[PDB]
Amino acid sequence: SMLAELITSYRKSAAIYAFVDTGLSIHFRNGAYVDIDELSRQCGIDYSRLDRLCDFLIEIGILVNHGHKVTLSEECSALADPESMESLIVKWELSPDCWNAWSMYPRSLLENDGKPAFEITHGKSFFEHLASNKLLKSNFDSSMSKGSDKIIEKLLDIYDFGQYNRILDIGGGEGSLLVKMSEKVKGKHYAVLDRYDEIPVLENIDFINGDFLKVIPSGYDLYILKDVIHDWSDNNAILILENCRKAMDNGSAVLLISYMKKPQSKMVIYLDILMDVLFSGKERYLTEFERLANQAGLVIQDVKDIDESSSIIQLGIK
Amino acid sequence: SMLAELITSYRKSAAIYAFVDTGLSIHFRNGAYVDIDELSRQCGIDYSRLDRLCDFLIEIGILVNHGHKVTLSEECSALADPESMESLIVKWELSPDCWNAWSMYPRSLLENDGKPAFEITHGKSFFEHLASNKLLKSNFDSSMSKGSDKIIEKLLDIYDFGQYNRILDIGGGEGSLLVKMSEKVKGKHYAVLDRYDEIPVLENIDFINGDFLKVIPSGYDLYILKDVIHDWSDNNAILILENCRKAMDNGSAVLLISYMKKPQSKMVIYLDILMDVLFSGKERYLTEFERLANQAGLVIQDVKDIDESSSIIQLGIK
Ligand SMILES: Nc1ncnc2c1ncn2[C@@H]1O[C@H](CSCC[C@H](N)C(=O)O)[C@@H](O)[C@H]1O
Ligand SMILES: Nc1ncnc2c1ncn2[C@@H]1O[C@H](CSCC[C@H](N)C(=O)O)[C@@H](O)[C@H]1O
Repeated sequence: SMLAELITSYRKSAAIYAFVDTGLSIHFRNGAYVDIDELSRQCGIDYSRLDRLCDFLIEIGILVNHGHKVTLSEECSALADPESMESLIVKWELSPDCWNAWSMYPRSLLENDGKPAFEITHGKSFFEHLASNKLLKSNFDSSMSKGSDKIIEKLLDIYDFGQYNRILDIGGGEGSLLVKMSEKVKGKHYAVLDRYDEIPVLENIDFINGDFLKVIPSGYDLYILKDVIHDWSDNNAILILENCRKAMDNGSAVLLISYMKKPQSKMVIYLDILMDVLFSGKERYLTEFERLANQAGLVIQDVKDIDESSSIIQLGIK
Repeated sequence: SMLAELITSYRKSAAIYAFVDTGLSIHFRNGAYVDIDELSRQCGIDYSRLDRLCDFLIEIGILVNHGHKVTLSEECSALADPESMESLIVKWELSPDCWNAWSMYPRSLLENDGKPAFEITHGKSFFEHLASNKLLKSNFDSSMSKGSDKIIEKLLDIYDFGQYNRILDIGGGEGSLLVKMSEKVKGKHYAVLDRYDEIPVLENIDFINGDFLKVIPSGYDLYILKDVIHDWSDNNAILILENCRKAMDNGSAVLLISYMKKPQSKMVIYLDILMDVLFSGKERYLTEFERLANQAGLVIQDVKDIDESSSIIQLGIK
């Protein structure tokens, strides 16, 4: 039934985490025809239990049965590459720390405090937890960097970044967006603000150990907030945009690169539940973004659609 | 994309648990048209966060939006009844204790020590854990009874239970199967063997405290194993069927009431992975059941299909 399939949906995700995390997936790269007996003795997993996992992976369409050989479906080929966005997302999103948080989602809905499901579980915010668990932070940061690679060409096609001399990436993490921006747009001062215990060093990009909740550094032509605002409540979102305005001089711009809530925007609705559970954030309509900006003393000057589910918002003062 | 949907599948399951566990589902009984603002007050969830959950429930097809009100779709109507098999399954299967176990599935595959992911999580077996958790046990036990209620009719149609004077249900739990069998088949000596802290009393039904891994009581015409064998390794299953043989005298029979593995059989493949994670069990082919029977000193006398994924298997000593 439809109800039975929705109830058991989680098993498909759990099996994919197993397929990637155990190291099974890497044996399926380049559409290789894999023998499960060889796979069992290579990866050191009991043949019977691996053969049973493979039957489930075949059933849900991850693997394809060729008779006496199994292959990774072309649609799911990214799982074979451990550095792929999808593989890295699987390794942090479906890891115990994030997976187990969903257990406390019902409690978080009833508590009527400020604490998300992830905070109830770990007694820490998501980013506070990442500071104490390097491997989880590495997989998160890397997946985000891989995410930036997918949209950078479109961004550079739809928006003129070359008109700005000094560009700061607020919560830019590894600084992947600006590293890739540098390859086309040359001769600019590029900085990235984020919470670093060890400050990363690249030459062509500067890095600042900062806190955008308290203060944002002044003297930049462009301030970028990519997938930052959706991590935060309305008051903290205003606090970041406020701190942006306080550091701004007229002629300077803020660019928001964000997922956009629309009526029946499937991918964004799916994402919105994760943002509640993991970050206590939310996906927002353009109308909501405008009010957050207006409250912070900023005005929307232009909106351009990257995707059917994401946009860039240019902000100024007045 | 197909890969992205498979990765995020778990969120659909988590949202359904939230819908039932928080008590929201009870407001949608009898195709009731629910105001989300009214629902948010009555259940004590923040309106904004409940509205976001309902948007996700609409997307995945659980809820149906009519103008300003929502109803539970006729396909997912079982969620509104807290004693529906689907509601009871949701309340044990997607509960923290079972949900969190799936995190340790990759570790359980690599360790190769015979420990299921559930045992690595809680430090004891599912059934050992049930004896220590009354709410999880109550929901599990009730869901098992609803399982017996749904198929008892088909059981009595395809099998002559009337021919047997003394009937024992090995691992019969609540005794729901024999209680329903009593209503149609009367004047028989009905007994149930399981692990009881306190022995259930229906006076007419005999409830025995025992261990089917140690010994099974003799002097019964029928020994029933319903959803027991699939909980166990091949060796523990042989031990159970050995203890049956040793208790039996010629003319007595063992009836296995069990899910059956067939090539491409979707539902059983799904269940097979849960049996690994929670019980360190498995779903088996008829040929696998025959080897276990042969190893135990027993023979298959008859096989009768309940439905597509379920069968009853008569065993005899030979
Ligand atoms: N108070 C704070 N000050 C600075 N950076 C912060 C912060 N809280 C969170 N961050 C950083 O904000 C980022 C949010 S994730 C998004 C990163 C990047 N814009 C991208 O497109 O992937 C993370 O790097 C996180 O560590
Ligand atoms: N060692 C053991 N000795 C006796 N009963 C056991 C056991 N290990 C597990 N069981 C019981 O085996 C049952 C398996 S679940 C199936 C319950 C019932 N036959 C039904 O289908 O509705 C549980 O009730 C559990 O308590």
